[PDB]
Amino acid sequence: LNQVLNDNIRNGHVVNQLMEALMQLSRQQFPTMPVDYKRSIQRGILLLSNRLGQLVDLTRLLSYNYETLMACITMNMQHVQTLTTEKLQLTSVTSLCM
Amino acid sequence: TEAQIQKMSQDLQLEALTIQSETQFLTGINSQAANDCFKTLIAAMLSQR
Amino acid sequence: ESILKKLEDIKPEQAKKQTKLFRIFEPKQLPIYRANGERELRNRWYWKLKRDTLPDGDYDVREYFLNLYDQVLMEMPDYLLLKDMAVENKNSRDAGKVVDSETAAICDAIFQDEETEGAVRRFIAEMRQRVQADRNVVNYPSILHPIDHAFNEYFLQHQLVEPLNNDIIFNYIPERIRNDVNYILNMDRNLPSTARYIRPNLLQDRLNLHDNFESLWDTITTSNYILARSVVPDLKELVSTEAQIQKMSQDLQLEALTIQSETQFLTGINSQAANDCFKTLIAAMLSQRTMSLDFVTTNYMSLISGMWLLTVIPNDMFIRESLVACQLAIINTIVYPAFGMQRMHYRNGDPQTPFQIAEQQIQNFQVANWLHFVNYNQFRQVVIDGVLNQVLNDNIRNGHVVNQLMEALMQLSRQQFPTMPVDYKRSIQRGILLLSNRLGQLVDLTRLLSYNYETLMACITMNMQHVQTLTTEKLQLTSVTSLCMLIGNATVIPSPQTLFHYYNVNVNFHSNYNERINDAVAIITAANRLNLYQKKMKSIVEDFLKRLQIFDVARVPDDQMYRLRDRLRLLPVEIRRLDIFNLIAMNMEQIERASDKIAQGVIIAYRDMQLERDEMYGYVNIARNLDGFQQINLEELMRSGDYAQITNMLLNNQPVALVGALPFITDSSVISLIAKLDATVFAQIVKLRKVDTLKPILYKINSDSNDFYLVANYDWIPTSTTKVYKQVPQQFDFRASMHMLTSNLTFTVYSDLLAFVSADTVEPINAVAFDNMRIMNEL
Repeated sequence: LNQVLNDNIRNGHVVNQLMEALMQLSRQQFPTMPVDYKRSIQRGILLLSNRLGQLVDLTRLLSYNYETLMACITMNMQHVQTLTTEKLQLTSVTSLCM
Repeated sequence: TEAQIQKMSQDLQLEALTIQSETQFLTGINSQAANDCFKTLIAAMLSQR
Repeated sequence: ESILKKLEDIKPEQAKKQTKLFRIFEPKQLPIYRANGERELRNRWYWKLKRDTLPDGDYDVREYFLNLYDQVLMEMPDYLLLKDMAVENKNSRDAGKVVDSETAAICDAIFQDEETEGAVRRFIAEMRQRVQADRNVVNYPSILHPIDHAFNEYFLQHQLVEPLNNDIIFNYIPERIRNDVNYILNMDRNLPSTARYIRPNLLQDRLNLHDNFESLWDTITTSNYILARSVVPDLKELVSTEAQIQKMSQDLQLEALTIQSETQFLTGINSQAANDCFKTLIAAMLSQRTMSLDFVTTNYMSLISGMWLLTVIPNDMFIRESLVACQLAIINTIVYPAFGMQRMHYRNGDPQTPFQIAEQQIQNFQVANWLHFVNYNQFRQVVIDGVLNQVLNDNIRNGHVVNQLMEALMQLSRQQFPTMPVDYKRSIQRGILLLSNRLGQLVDLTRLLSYNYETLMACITMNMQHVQTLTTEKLQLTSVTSLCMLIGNATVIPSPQTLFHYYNVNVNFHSNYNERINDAVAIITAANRLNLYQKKMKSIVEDFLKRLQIFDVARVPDDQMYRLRDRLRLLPVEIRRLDIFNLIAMNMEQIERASDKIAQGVIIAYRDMQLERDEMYGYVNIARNLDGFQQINLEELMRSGDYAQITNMLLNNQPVALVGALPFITDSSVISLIAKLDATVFAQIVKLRKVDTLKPILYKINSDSNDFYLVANYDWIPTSTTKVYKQVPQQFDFRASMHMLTSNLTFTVYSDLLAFVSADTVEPINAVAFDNMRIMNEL
């Protein structure tokens, strides 16, 4: 028994919607927001939305390395919430994306 | 990463109102964050942790 | 200075003239053989390649014709004089000329040849040029291969020359300098009928770098800004600083014991910041680069001169953070204490600026319709001469807008301040006084500022796109007061020598910008078309930005190079680089096939197949087609590498035709054929699973290079097991390889067309604005 995901993550096709949605709000005039802090956050989204072809291929590689290495699993992939937890920092994700 | 922090620090300006202004950028490492996030995401999903 | 050096020294172009002919093939003579392999007593000339560097793999050949494509583009002549290459014909009845030193070397090697027939030598004596002196046309004989002649016929007929006279030099300058009655030109030469030039490429922006290329557009608006500051004229005959501060202190009546907000009015009134504000306001509006604004709110004179700055210049030139903070302090200090209203109580992030929620509260007609003019003041985008210029209001360039201004300031001096002390009323209506004393010198300064903006944008050849800049140049506000208080009398206009020089640095950059785009769209199209799938195109677009000298490539990330790619790929290839490729792609088969040290396939059939006879080899295993056999693509085999279908066919000895470019060896003996040796070289594929080692064997069995050739008197016709896939060379017909080349006899090429025009100007007292009145007509 193994745990797998959709088709749209196995190719990079879902990132074509994350583009549109992030790009959509990169023009939201942001009412009540100060224009100083408004322009800094609308340009920080276009740091990421302008990288479409490199994130479509990144999630295309991440799904393949997960797919290939789970052929060599013998026990079941039983899913349950672990008592302790391995910790992620989102600084490492921004370093992966850019 | 020397030409990547350079584009990021000038595309969003770092004099606006913020208090960090250098504590925003800890993504300068590549073989120690982008490498150690790519290993974290796949090994946590293969082990279901 | 650093970067204006990088912007000034962009040389115009270099006009190439061809000095050779671009040939690929050339004749070689070699032995010929009989029907049975016996040597003849003669020789024969055949077409061979000049140099052979055809690689081994199939993928390595298609990227060799991309090298050949860029080799032709570095040799395309812009013009071509034909009488420069012509050399002697040694054997002519009238001692004629022949177009090449190599074509003359071919004629001198066939004529003194002994095996040459009679009427070939008679045809050599007749090859002679002619001159049509009235039509400026000459013709020379030539000897070229049909592929080589296709490249030379294209270089003759498609070249970039165009006739020049005096009249084209008049129409090279922009129209709005020919219109202006302040400028007078003449010239001294009469150009002949044989004078040519090359017109530059002035197509507009096809990449549209202002949309998403924000860090690239920011570097461009910086370089156009620093160029424009060195063109804006220096101010003359300002009022003396000593004579102005002394008068300005008499109207304030500065006391020594009372501490006042009036001594702040004497800050930053030098003459150096006078022509600083004059250069910044014009160059930021020529390069469309956003200004930024600061002050100290204690200085009330900065707020008075900030009213005039927001009058004359549209408010899309400033960032909102500095505009709204500046114009809030105008309203809470000057306008709102006049009518007894409260403070503004303004929110950061209001959708409306403080002038917009002030025109609906104030009941004075003369103040509020000036507040409405500043609100809805912007440019007008009009395409003037194919170039998107941005024109001001007609009331601004008139200078009439200062009259709408001063009607509002005279109302504020009449208003009593009910909730404020008498000191505060006395202190505000002095800053009105200091400005109202110079009524005539503001109408003049507005008419002078707008004429220098009209004239300098006659020389801009790119679209003035109004996009707000990332980095936003800084502007003082105590330097605006220093411009208003000491502007004086002297009208200054741009000299024609500067005006002719600002135009050429815009053309030399823009024509550089278009030629580089046409360079890279040729290579990126031709690499997706010759099936180069292992090629990474960062280095093509990296060299695109090296040669546009403005940018720094070492701090450009990888995304913008592969995003610039996907936008530059949609552009059509222009007509001159595309027609070269349709000669490369058409004769792509003929050039690869006409070479030795390569073969285009191997046939493995397990029958006894007869050796073909040729005239130049004697006997061969050459097979000219792949008919009745199965094909195995070697390149697709090298890519995946399964080796399952090729191990099957080679163990069960089924007939196979392997397809792909392959190096061979030449073996000339019969005993190496009687011992069935060619079937040996294929067992290495089963042992080691690689096919790059594979090297087939080509037999030639003549009488000469055969060691003995004696066995071939037994009435035996030779027979092999495997063949190759290759074609046989073409003979050299001397008569049919002759062509005649057409060109002009003499012309001359000129560049820098503005070297012939001398231009003076009217004396600056008598300069005339657009409404046929004067600039600065005040006494």
